[PDB]
Amino acid sequence: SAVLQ
Amino acid sequence: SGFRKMAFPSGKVEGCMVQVTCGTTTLNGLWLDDVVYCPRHVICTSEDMLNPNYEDLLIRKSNHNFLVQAGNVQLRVIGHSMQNCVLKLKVDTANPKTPKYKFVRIQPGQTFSVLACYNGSPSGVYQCAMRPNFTIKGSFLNGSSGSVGFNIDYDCVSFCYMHHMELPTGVHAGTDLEGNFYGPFVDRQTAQAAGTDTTITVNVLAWLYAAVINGDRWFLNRFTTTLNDFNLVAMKYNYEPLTQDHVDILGPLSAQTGIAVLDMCASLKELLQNGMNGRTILGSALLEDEFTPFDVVRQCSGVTFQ
Amino acid sequence: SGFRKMAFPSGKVEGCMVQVTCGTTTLNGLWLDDVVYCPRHVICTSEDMLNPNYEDLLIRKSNHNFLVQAGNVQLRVIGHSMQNCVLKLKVDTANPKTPKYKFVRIQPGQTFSVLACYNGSPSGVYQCAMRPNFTIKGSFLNGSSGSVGFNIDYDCVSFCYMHHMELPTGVHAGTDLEGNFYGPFVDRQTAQAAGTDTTITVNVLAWLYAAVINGDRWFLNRFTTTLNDFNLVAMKYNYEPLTQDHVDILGPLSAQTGIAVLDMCASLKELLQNGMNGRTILGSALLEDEFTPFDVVRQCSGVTFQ
Repeated sequence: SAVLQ
Repeated sequence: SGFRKMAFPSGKVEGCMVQVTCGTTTLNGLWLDDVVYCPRHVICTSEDMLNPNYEDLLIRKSNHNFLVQAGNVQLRVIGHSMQNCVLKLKVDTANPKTPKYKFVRIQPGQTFSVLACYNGSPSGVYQCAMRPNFTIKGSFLNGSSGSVGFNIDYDCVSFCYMHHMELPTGVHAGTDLEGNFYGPFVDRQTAQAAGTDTTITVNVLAWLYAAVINGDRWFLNRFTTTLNDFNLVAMKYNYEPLTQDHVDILGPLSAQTGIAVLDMCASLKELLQNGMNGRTILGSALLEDEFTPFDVVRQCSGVTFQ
Repeated sequence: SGFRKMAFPSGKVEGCMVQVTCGTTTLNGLWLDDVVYCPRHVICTSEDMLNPNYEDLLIRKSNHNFLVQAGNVQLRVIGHSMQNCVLKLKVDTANPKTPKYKFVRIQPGQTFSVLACYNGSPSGVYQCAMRPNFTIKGSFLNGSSGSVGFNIDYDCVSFCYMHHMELPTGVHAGTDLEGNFYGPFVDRQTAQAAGTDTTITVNVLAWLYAAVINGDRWFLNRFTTTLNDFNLVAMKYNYEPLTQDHVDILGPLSAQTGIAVLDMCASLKELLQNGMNGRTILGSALLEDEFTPFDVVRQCSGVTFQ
């Protein structure tokens, strides 16, 4: 689950 | 002497960082002339980014939904288009302290400086490399999107990276200033994994040359190697092969230190097959590979940009 | 997330960097309002520096002897002020580019950003920590004399270091901005040696707390230790004593990781007593000590469960 920063 | 992980002067880019706020989302924008570049997920709420609808959320936003703010002044958005994963917000006022700039899409191995920004203010600058799997060992927090990676060339700032997201492993993914991601990554909070990536061989060799200039030369040997027999070994070790080009890029360092490129390759070959024997090179217990041949030249020759 | 040595955005310092030339000596100066600060060894000839009478040498020079170069334009030196080991050259026009500025004196363990400069222009920016022997492990060449070290809080620039000279071991020594050297060094070419370099213990502990956040667990143990029991082991391996203030500073990391500060000290006490080598902490086989606990906390993505 990638994190949009 | 002394050799450190050294970043470009950030003064030219710092004048271009602006705050972009859409709804409650606040992240950074790059203000060049009368266009503002920012990640396209400034329009997303907390709810819709496990799988976001980027062109419906763009429809309901008009020019006035976008707060572009440069320090104490607000910039009037007069138009917005979405190119790939970046928004181009046209503003009424051209940035006055816009520098000579150009947009480049780098290839794996090239190193750039990242101006880490939060809420439109530059927070820190550090150097990164473009890993062959199109990720970067960076250091970003939530709110860092819009930070840009850059190089300084002929008094012209080359913008090459805009930060977007963090992969689950700890590494980071971003786009070029025209909105196309580096690698297969997509701006969504899904399961994405970095691919197999190789230790940049030409950058290790440039680092080895910088050590010899600084006095670290215990790894030098009597031996030479052939280019392709070296390639053999680099193949097995996740070092990707040395081309004739790579030999030509390393030429200037070779001519300065007086050591043939294949003489380093022999030294590097049984750095790989033996290990560093507990010793350090330039203060590192690993083979460091985030130094391009220019990075070594500009730090050892004292190249300044002003 | 991610752990990266970061320097502050250099923009506000770059607007203060000028070139100062006396005779054939050319080095950098910091231009604040109508004063230029530079190392006072700029008034020495090639063979003046062995036993220099700095007061006598200053009599010998007049205003015209000082050529200050501000970017592309020449500045007229209209008088010279000097304090301890720095000159302060009066120029005819105050620097319009001067920022919120403030002169501090840091102590060892603390970190400052260096803007490496040559001929008044920036080469790069990197982060340095003040070694307990009062040297910095920087990256400097001849002509870098005058590059400054700084920190940025809010919008005020804290000037703390001015580079002067390089010791034979490869480390570097300088003065604070009022001209007083850090440590026992003097700006003469005589018999000088860097003191015994010592490992910054509080920074080593933060490094160890940061590895637990990326998942290194093999060095942790059940045991606890008192402050004095740790320091007894800390002599033997050149580790700076761990003061009670250092304990308070590691507190945030203690809270997040759930590991008491004195539990880490036992884990570090055991590492020193073996020389545990080959095993890696954060991918490296050595103990790195130029992250202060603040760097870890600021760069840790965080979250504590209380």
